[PDB]
Parts: sequence; C-alpha cells; structure tokens
Amino acid sequence: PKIVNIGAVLSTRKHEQMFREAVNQANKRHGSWKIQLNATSVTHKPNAIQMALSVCEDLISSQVYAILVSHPPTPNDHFTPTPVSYTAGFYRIPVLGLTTRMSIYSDKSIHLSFLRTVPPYSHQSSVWFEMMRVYNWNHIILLVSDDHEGRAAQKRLETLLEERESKAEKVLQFDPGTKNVTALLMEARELEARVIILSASEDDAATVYRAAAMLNMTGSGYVWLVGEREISGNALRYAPDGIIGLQLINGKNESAHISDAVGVVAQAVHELLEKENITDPPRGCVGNTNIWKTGPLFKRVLMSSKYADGVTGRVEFNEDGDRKFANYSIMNLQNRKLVQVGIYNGTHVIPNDRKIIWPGGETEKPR
Amino acid sequence: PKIVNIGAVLSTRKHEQMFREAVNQANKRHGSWKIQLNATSVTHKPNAIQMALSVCEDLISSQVYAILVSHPPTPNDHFTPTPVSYTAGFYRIPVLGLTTRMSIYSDKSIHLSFLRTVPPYSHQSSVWFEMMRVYNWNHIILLVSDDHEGRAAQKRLETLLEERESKAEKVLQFDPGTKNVTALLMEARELEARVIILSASEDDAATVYRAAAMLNMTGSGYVWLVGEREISGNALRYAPDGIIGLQLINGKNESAHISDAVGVVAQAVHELLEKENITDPPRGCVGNTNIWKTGPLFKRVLMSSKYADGVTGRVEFNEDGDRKFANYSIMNLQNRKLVQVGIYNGTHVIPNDRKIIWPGGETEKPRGYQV
Ligand SMILES: *[C@@H]1O[C@H](CO)[C@@H](O)[C@H](O)[C@H]1NC(C)=O
Ligand SMILES: *[C@@H]1O[C@H](CO)[C@@H](O)[C@H](O)[C@H]1NC(C)=O
Ligand SMILES: *[C@@H]1O[C@H](CO)[C@@H](O)[C@H](O)[C@H]1NC(C)=O
Ligand SMILES: *[C@@H]1O[C@H](CO)[C@@H](O)[C@H](O)[C@H]1NC(C)=O
Ligand SMILES: *[C@@H]1O[C@H](CO)[C@@H](O)[C@H](O)[C@H]1NC(C)=O
Ligand SMILES: *[C@@H]1O[C@H](CO)[C@@H](O)[C@H](O)[C@H]1NC(C)=O
Ligand SMILES: *[C@@H]1O[C@H](CO)[C@@H](O)[C@H](O)[C@H]1NC(C)=O
Ligand SMILES: *[C@@H]1O[C@H](CO)[C@@H](O)[C@H](O)[C@H]1NC(C)=O
Ligand SMILES: *[C@@H]1O[C@H](CO)[C@@H](O)[C@H](O)[C@H]1NC(C)=O
Ligand SMILES: *[C@@H]1O[C@H](CO)[C@@H](O)[C@H](O)[C@H]1NC(C)=O
Ligand SMILES: [Cl-]
Ligand SMILES: [Cl-]
Ligand SMILES: [Cl-]
Ligand SMILES: [Cl-]
Ligand SMILES: [Cl-]
Ligand SMILES: [Cl-]
Repeated sequence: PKIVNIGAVLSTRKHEQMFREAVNQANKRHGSWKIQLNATSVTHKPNAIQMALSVCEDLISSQVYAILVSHPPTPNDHFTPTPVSYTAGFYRIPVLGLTTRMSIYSDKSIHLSFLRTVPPYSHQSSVWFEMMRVYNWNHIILLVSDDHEGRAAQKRLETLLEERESKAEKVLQFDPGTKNVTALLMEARELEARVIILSASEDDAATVYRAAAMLNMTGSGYVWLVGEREISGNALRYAPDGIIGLQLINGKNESAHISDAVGVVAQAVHELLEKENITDPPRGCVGNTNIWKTGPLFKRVLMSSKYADGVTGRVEFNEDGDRKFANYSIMNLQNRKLVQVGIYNGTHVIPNDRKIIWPGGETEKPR
Repeated sequence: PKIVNIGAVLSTRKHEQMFREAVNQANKRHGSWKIQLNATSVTHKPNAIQMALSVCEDLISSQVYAILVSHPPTPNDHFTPTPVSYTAGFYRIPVLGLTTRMSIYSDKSIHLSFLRTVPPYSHQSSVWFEMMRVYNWNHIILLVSDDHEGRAAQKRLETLLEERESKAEKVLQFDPGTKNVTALLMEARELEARVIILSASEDDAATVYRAAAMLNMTGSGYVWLVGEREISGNALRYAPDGIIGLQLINGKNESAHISDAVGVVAQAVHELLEKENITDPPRGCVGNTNIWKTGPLFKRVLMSSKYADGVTGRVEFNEDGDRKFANYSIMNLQNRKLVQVGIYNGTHVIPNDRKIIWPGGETEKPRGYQV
C-alpha cells in the first residue's frame, strides 16, 4: 500500500476540506490497490516570505510529489504563487497553479517547474484574433501595459496578425501606475482605425476609459475590444457602454479547479509510478541542495497528460504548462449590465440570438 | 587562454565599471596564465519580474559562475536579491549579496545559493548582548516587530541570554506597520525593567518613538538600545535624545564590497579550477532544467574562503547561511546629532574617549531596574 503525498496551498479551511475529499475520492476512483494518494495542505499566505517558508516547513518537509497553488481571485493576490513556484522549483517539484492568470508564469525561463489549469491573460489575444474577421474589422489600434503582462498580449496578438491581411497599425503603451493617459489617447484619436484593443489592470483600464470619455472616444463609430479584467472591478465602474470584454468560465470557481487538478495529478501519478526507474521526492528543505532526478520527468508526464470529463471540461496542457481549449464567455456592456452575447471555446467564436449594442448606442457593426 | 565569467547586478552604470575594473585588477594580482576572469553585469531592477528575467537573459545566458547582487541601500530595495537568489538558486549558481541585511536570506532552507559580504540585522543581537556585558544591563524589555525580521532578532538574543543566567524580563511584539502601539507601551511602562531593546522597520520605529515619548518613556531612568534602521530615516527624526544605535561600518559602501566580493570570488574560483571533476556552469535559462553539479561544491568553497586585507576587514562567511564577521560602531543621539561613543570589533564592545549622554539628558549611567 504505497503512500504518495500530494500537497496544496489553498484559500480557505473549507477548500482544504474540499481537497481532502476530492483526493481520497479520486483515490477510490483509480484503485487504492497499488498506490494510495494522501492529502496534506496549508492555508495560503499573502506575505510571500511567510508563504515560501510554509512550502518548506509544511509541504516539502512531508515528501510531496506536486503542489497545487490556490488563492482568492483578487488582483492583489495573483502573485501568491511566485514564492511557491520558486521554492518548489528549486527541487524541481511540479507546481500546479489553479487561479492566477498572470503571464509571467508562462515564460520560457524563470518558472520552469510550473503549470496551470487556467490560461494566462496573454491568451485572450487568441480570442481577439478570431473576433477580428468574425466581425470583419482588420485594422486596429492596440494599447498594452508596458509591463510584462501588457507586452505579453501584444507580442502574441501581433504574431497572429502576421501572415494575415489584418495588420497591427499602431501599437501604443503606457506606464503601469499612471493617472494621466491623455497625450497617449490624444495621439490614438487622430489615427486611422477606430477599433481599440486594451490590455491593462483593473485600475489602469479605469484610467483610460475615464480619459477616453473625456476626449470623446467613447461613442459612435468606435469599437472597444478588451479582455476580462478590463471589465472587472473599477474597470466596470467607469467602462464605456458597448465595450466587448471576456470572462473565463469557471475562472474564479475554486472548488472546480481543486477537483480537476487532483484529477490530472492522480491520473499522472499512476502514469509515473509505472516507469519503475523513478526516485522518491525529497523530504528535505534543510541543507538539502540537490533536486530529485525524476522531477522534470513527472512534470513532462503532467503537462502531456490528457484528461476529458473534467468539471472545467477537457483539461489538457500547453507547450509550456498553460490550459488548452478553455471557454471564455464573450461579454458586452448594455445599460451597465454585462450580458453574454457570444462564447469562445478552444477556437472559433459562436454568438447567440441575443444582440450586441455598439459603443455609443447605435446597433449594427461599425467600421 | 580560458575565460571564466562572473555576473553582477549593481546600483549604477559607474558601479558596473567599478566592478569591471575590480575584475581586471583581480587578474593582474592572480595567476591568469591558466584562467582569465571576465566581467558581465547588468544594472539593478526594482520590479521583481524584470529582475528575474534580466538574471536569465543577461547573466545566466552568459555562462556565469557566480552573481553579485547590489542595489541602493534604501529600505525599499532591501528585498531586490530574492528574485536573483531564487532564479540563480534554480541552477545552484551562487549569489553573492553586497548590500542587503534582511535576515530572511540567512534562513535554513529558503535561500540555499545565497552569500553575503555583510551580516544580517539579526546579528546586531550579538552586539546588544555585549552591550549588556559592559554597562551591566540585566533587566530588559525587548519589543520586536512580529514579522520574520523582528522574530529573528529576538530568537538570537534569547539564545545568547539562555546560555547565561538571564532572559528578557518580557518580550513584546507589534503588527508590522501598525499606527497604534499606545496599548503595548502601556503594559511596558508598568514593568520593572527600564532598558528597552527595539527591533523595528525604520517607519515602525518612529511610530513607537512618539507613542513612547507621549506615554513618557524618554526621560531619565530609561535606556534605549536599538540597532541601525531604528536610527535611520523617519526614526531619528522622532528618536529620543540619548538613544543608542548601531551602524555597520562600510555597510552603505558599494565600491568597498564590489572589490571584496570580486576578491573572494576570484580567490575561490582558482581554488575550484584546481580540482578534478569540474563542470561548466549552465549556458542559458530557456528550456533548461538541469543544475550544474559543481554548483553546491563551489558554494561550499566560497563559504569556507578566507580573505585578509579586504578594505572592509577580514572577509569570511559562517556556516548558518553565510555572513561576514566584522565591525559595527555604537552611535549616540546627542543634540539631535548621532555621535560615535564606541566601536564593536568582531567580539568586544570597546568605548572611546567621547562621553555619552543617556535618555533624558542624564550624565551618569542608569541601571534600568525601576530606579
Ligand atoms: C498523510 O497526510 C497526513 C495529513 O493528511 C499527514 O499527517 C501524514 O504524515 C501523511 N502521510 C505520510 C506518510 O507522510
Ligand atoms: C497629462 O495630462 C494633463 C492634463 O490631464 C496634460 O496637460 C498633459 O499633457 C498630459 N501628459 C501626458 C503624457 O499624458
Ligand atoms: C464626438 O465625436 C463623435 C464621433 O465619433 C460624434 O458622434 C459626436 O457628435 C461628437 N461630439 C462632440 C460634442 O464633438
Ligand atoms: C463552483 O462550481 C460549482 C460547480 O462545480 C458551481 O456550483 C459554482 O459555479 C461554483 N460554486 C462554488 C460554491 O464555488
Ligand atoms: C468549439 O470547440 C470545439 C471543441 O474544441 C470545436 O470542435 C468547435 O469548432 C467549436 N465550436 C463549434 C460550434 O464548432
Ligand atoms: C566576457 O565579458 C564580456 C562583457 O564584459 C562579454 O560581452 C563577453 O562575451 C565575455 N566573454 C566570454 C568568452 O564569455
Ligand atoms: C489606539 O490609539 C489611541 C491613541 O493613539 C488610544 O486612544 C487607544 O487606546 C489605542 N488602542 C490600542 C489597542 O492601541
Ligand atoms: C515625564 O517626563 C519626564 C521627561 O520627559 C520624566 O523625567 C518624568 O519621569 C515623566 N513622568 C512624570 C510623571 O512627569
Ligand atoms: C568606500 O571605501 C573607500 C575606501 O575604499 C572610502 O574611501 C570611502 O569612504 C567609501 N566610499 C564612499 C563612496 O563613501
Ligand atoms: C577586538 O578585536 C579582536 C577581534 O577581531 C579581538 O582579538 C580583541 O580581543 C577584541 N577586543 C579587545 C578589547 O581587544
Ligand atoms: Cl503614460
Ligand atoms: Cl472628436
Ligand atoms: Cl524595474
Ligand atoms: Cl500592536
Ligand atoms: Cl509616568
Ligand atoms: Cl556579526
């Protein structure tokens, strides 16, 4: 009866409980004959020192094969995984994030021991790419954050725009923390195109919306295309009517992602302990300066795993650990109410019977 | 020929060249017939995402043996090495700290590729213990911030007090960054002990200094014994006359450490290349998830290295993580002006000629102890 520990850092005590269930439920699902999956976990810490310290003292110390990182889906939490990733990445222990959508985790270096059940915001540009053409606009204005996250959605959208009739036109970028995006929009206003795509924080989207309206870029022939987040929080409070944003279906549904992540990890642990040339994970974090050799192997099996019937539906991973084929519900601001006017899944936009109102009030697609 | 690369993250463009010259000088001093030291460096980055990325794209990408980390010595930059230590720790490349004194880096098991030519703030408790040896304080209230830093200072002082017939008369901890301390200091004032040891951030120190001056804990009987930081910035603007604080000699001196680090990294890299089974450091960051097995070795070489005639004293690193063992200087607040009233060698507190006015303008030494 081989005991295999699985660690998680989660939001609440009830989620710790939800994890303990989902694990030993998936334990009976697979078969407790050969291996028996064990759940050990800790409540999340917002203080990234105290957090990194907990991953050693509470998780890695008790022989863990992989860690799940969860936290409140708030914009001043979306980085509580960085310490966990760095600490566990030290020994090559795969970290399975399930809330955070920050693109820095999907980079080709730094977070090499990381994968997630939810796509980064930079992938919302794959929807915008389909959106363009479905509604036949193909000359756009683009403004991104000029922090990593912003350029990550620019670099992507513009890659898809290559090889294609549609071109970038003019890419503009602002300093992340600014009030005063006036002279930047002022320059965009006199430009050719009037379908604006935005990538910003909740409060930064708010600042451009606020200043866009003050410069009369808010209505008529203008189209505003954003993602989720640019229609969350204060961004919603100051958004122009007729803006098109997105929302990741099941994105904030933490109980779902605990269920699916335990799904793939259980499924991939059995897959792993079949190879029979594997080492046990280190119980270290104390003068232990060596990795476990079968670390990255487990990580490769992890992110090449295929797992349909998931509660977030058909969960498989990226070239570098991102969720593949995720469902975004297309949103639209009609009279201060976000109404589902479409739905993107994997690829392709599929609108419903309900009609879109465009920025300014006038129905019927602008140019 | 044979080129050996050394990385560095430093404060300015002119500190970068300061580093490059120190590497060139280390070659002209060492052998340099077999191996020739080289200098690749980047400037420091506040934003921790951009710093981690720079360590990969600029430093690790240039096949680096060890990375030096410096930065402005502001209380806002003291954490800048965490992304460097994590990113380079990922491959077991040794990171050498020059300016940060945060105690978290000294920890067992969080930063295992980290070195520093400067001791942590928690080590100031070694100085306070000696301050109590001289000046016979045997009854103390010790208030520390209830974070890792404050707790690190109380754990080390309590250890030192344990192996002696003593402990803190009472230990008090406040929530880092609170603006109400009035309550805590109330139960402190009614105690027997009258010498107060504080371990707080520079802004937290000011909060307690005025909450203390108000409940009347500044005059006469009291002794205020703190460390650097509790006498820096907003603290010291609000610190009571007669407060005694520490100041790490050549702590804020970048060029002095840029030199000494290059010195010991040069001294140790020669030692390493003297050995059998040495593998080259990782070429790049991208899609690379193996370490270099000699990384841990090289770090153990670095830590057991000795270096006399630094500029900053005798350079050597202890076992715990690694931290220098060298001189501090005792400062006293007189007429709102910090004047040196003593100096601490590696071991003993040794008073100077200059006389020392205690809290509340008092001329002669108090004893704490209720009076
Ligand atoms: C299994 O998990 C429990 C907590 O759920 C933990 O206390 C125990 O140590 C784990 N088993 C092993 C063998 O470590
Ligand atoms: C900042 O905004 C002010 C008024 O809102 C304006 O006068 C100034 O030109 C703006 N500059 C930039 C760079 O946005
Ligand atoms: C603002 O410009 C838009 C053109 O997009 C137009 O609908 C509206 O009449 C303008 N209003 C003013 C006051 O200039
Ligand atoms: C989480 O997911 C469930 C379905 O699995 C659904 O009721 C809802 O969207 C979320 N509810 C809670 C309580 O998290
Ligand atoms: C939505 O995605 C599915 C499965 O990934 C794909 O086959 C299909 O093209 C999309 N929807 C429609 C209506 O075709
Ligand atoms: C040596 O360092 C310089 C920068 O000072 C760097 O550009 C060069 O590529 C390095 N040479 C080797 C062989 O690594
Ligand atoms: C909070 O502070 C005010 C004065 O600063 C005081 O009236 C009150 O007693 C304090 N309470 C606590 C718990 O510090
Ligand atoms: C008040 O303050 C002075 C110095 O600030 C001090 O000597 C005295 O003991 C304190 N207490 C009273 C009751 O005055
Ligand atoms: C650093 O040490 C040097 C001697 O190397 C000394 O002259 C100076 O005080 C320090 N540097 C600065 C900039 O103060
Ligand atoms: C001061 O310096 C050294 C430590 O480096 C030590 O040998 C000596 O005993 C110390 N104190 C005195 C009073 O000499
Ligand atoms: Cl700007
Ligand atoms: Cl206009
Ligand atoms: Cl920066
Ligand atoms: Cl408090
Ligand atoms: Cl009183
Ligand atoms: Cl010391």
